[PDB]
Amino acid sequence: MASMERFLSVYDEVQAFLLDQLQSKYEIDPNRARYLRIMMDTTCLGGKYFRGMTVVNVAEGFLAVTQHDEATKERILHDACVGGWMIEFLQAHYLVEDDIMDGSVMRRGKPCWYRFPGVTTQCAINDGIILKSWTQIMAWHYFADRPFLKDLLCLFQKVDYATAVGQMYDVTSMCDSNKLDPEVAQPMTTDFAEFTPAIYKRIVKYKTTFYTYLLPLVMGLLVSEAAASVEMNLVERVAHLIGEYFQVQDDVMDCFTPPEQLGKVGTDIEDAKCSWLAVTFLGKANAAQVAEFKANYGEKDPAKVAVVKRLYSKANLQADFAAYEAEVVREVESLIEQLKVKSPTFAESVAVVWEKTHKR
Amino acid sequence: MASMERFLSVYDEVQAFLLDQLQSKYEIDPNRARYLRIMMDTTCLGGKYFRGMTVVNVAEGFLAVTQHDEATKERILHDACVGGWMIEFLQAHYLVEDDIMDGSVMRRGKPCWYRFPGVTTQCAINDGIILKSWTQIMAWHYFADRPFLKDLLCLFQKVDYATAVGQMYDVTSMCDSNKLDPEVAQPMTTDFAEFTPAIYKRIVKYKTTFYTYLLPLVMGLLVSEAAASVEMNLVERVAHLIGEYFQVQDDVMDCFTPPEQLGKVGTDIEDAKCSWLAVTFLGKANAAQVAEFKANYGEKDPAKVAVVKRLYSKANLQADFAAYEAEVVREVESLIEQLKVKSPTFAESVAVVWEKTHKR
Ligand SMILES: Nc1ccccc1Nc1nc2ccccc2[nH]1
Ligand SMILES: Nc1ccccc1Nc1nc2ccccc2[nH]1
Ligand SMILES: [Zn+2]
Ligand SMILES: [Zn+2]
Repeated sequence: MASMERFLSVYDEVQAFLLDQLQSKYEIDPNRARYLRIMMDTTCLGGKYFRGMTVVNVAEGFLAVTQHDEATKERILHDACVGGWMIEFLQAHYLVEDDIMDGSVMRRGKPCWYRFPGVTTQCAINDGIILKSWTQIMAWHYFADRPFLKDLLCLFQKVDYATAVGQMYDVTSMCDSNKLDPEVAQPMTTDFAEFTPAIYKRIVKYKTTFYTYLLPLVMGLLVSEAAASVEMNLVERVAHLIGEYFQVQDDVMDCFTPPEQLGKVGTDIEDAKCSWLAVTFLGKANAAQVAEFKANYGEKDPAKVAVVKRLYSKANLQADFAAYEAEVVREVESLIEQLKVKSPTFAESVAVVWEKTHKR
Repeated sequence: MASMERFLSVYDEVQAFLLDQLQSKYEIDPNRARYLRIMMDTTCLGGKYFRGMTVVNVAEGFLAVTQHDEATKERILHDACVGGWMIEFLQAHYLVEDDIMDGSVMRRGKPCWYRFPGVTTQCAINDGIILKSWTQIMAWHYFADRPFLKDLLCLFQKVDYATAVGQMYDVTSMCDSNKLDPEVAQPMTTDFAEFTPAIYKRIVKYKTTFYTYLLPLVMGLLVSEAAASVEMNLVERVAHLIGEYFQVQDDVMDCFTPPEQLGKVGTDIEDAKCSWLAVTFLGKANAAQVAEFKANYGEKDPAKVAVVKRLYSKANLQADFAAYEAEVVREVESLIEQLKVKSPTFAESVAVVWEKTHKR
């Protein structure tokens, strides 16, 4: 059975389990069970399942080189699928809440969940909470007697927290650190002094790389009982690297991918986000180019957004992006080679992850 | 050392631990560490610590009758305090998010966290997320080698989920179940057919009783390694009972306690909440009284709110409340007596819980 089919079948399984448990133990009625079923489908399905499928792909790699009974192989695959869905649901939580936080309009070519007529923000904040609770309900149900449950929960926990810290880094990224104060309304930075590579790196590392790369990779290792096939420091480094590159890609696409292929009208410029484009532009701009960026960035006026987009195109950031990508390729290949010392199999799963990231 | 002092000292300890860990492992800067420190203080401190202190009180009861080394007594108390704070932080999460969900204005005589000038909803949704993540960071750090950690996490998890299900029961309580649909904007009920005791009971049981009574009681038992001193079905029943009574009390206070003692201007009438007042009024009203309730409930117009408050006073709900309270006293005393069979000590902790609830 192909990996995708198996992963989707487990969705249906987990969904049925969660809805049936709500009826048998949480006194739910059928209409609310329905609403929740539709919330789950709308918020968790539709993407490429890159995260959840990474878990499955890492486990498939170990299965190919490890002696197991058939029933054991099926168990391990089922665990990987469940683990995968945990990470997908974790994502779904973050996306629902982030869309609300940011007043976003669309996500994947459909309206953000909170904008559905019969949802609203008052329900959507809670639906997002439920999404994350379901990760834990799944884990405790499917993984209760598993040797890895402790390590899996502890890692999951740390990643979730990292992700929320990262969200804070991100939503504050256009404030001046020295002025942050719950008592005082926050002005946008005027100097852009904190739009640096180190700062940008910190935002992306927490907000995306831990849940998008490190969690799927390590979860594949845990459900495989293979975390001692690998050097964990290397897993982190490669995760953080490919993860930053995934986010530079999304930053570039926010600005330049037309909205039909992006699945939304990007608003990083209007929102004054600390993007790779902005940091890189500021790292090469002359005094006049800086001054004009400052007059136009972080304002809703489309004329001003167009001045920023012009500045970017004429600063030839395409070239900086090629250089960035070349350096990431060097470093990723290097880390893969290092991974081969203790696990050729895991190194190859990491190669596959890199390839899928490179080609999206 | 008195229980309150010990509980507050552990706050400072846990806070220092969380902030120091953010700096050493999450690359935080001092200004964000500050912001988070102030968020934690503002959202977690200021109440009566009823929940967290219940954990401590249950553990103190077992300490008085169980032979332990001094260092073991101190460990158990420290665990209870940490466990207590978990539940307080869980509360703080729910309060931040609920205030946002509901567009609430005040909480405990201060502005809701999201309304602080330098917070805003975009940050506050995430700060609430962080609040809940901290419960898990505390547990894993202080409880990593404890025999009860598995049971404690699993219970915590189930209670959190119950609480989020309850929130959904509550925010939907003025819709007609048969019309819930994410695709269709939700009309307020016109018949009030779902304003019944059973339905009301379901809302309160999930939204409040699990995190306010069941969690503190059971967590005291777990950090005491005493869950086999008790009949768990009885703990649940007593929790659900005293818990419903706590919420009837809050419902009555929403309507009739003046805003300076309540700490906010209650808006259950404007919000069309399924309150004990509304259910009870509907259970005794004549046709004309029902018709007038329906013309006035769930509307912001203060004239209309005043008609609802008049209907309530003139329906002499004071008497229904006395009867309700008398029946809860019968049932609570009964369950305490049953609890005495296996644990006189735990029965007494439950007696103390009841007394504090009765007198607030
Ligand atoms: N990572 C990052 C993110 C945002 C802005 C700057 C950087 N740092 C960086 N170092 C490089 C070394 C060679 C090529 C490109 C490079 N980019
Ligand atoms: N619990 C509840 C909540 C909201 C509305 C009704 C009720 N049920 C009920 N049964 C009683 C038996 C004697 C006295 C009062 C009573 N209330
Ligand atoms: Zn965002
Ligand atoms: Zn509420």
